[PDB]
Amino acid sequence: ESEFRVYSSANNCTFEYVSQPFLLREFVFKNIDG
Amino acid sequence: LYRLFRKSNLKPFERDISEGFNCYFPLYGFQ
Amino acid sequence: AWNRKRISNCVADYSVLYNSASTFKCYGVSPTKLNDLCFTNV
Repeated sequence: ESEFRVYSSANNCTFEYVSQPFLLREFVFKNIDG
Repeated sequence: LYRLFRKSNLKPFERDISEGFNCYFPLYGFQ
Repeated sequence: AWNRKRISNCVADYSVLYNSASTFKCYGVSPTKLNDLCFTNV
């Protein structure tokens, strides 16, 4: 089978969001003012 | 006398002393 | 239990609050201006 099985341990975890940000892949990531 | 809730806003130097279920119409504590 | 539901990144609708029951007790916020509120965490 296929499963992610990563070390989530999402204890006291409050932010959840669902989308389709999949598919050469260029990306830029920044954390600005929250 | 008390600062109860007012649905309207006030203007400078305005003196107005004249819907939250049943709490809009009433209007200190001396202890 | 108490103080378990975390509210954020959500539409914090108050219609479900002031138009419910016939259940409010809003102290710390403006009762008829609740829909104009925004907080860091609820």
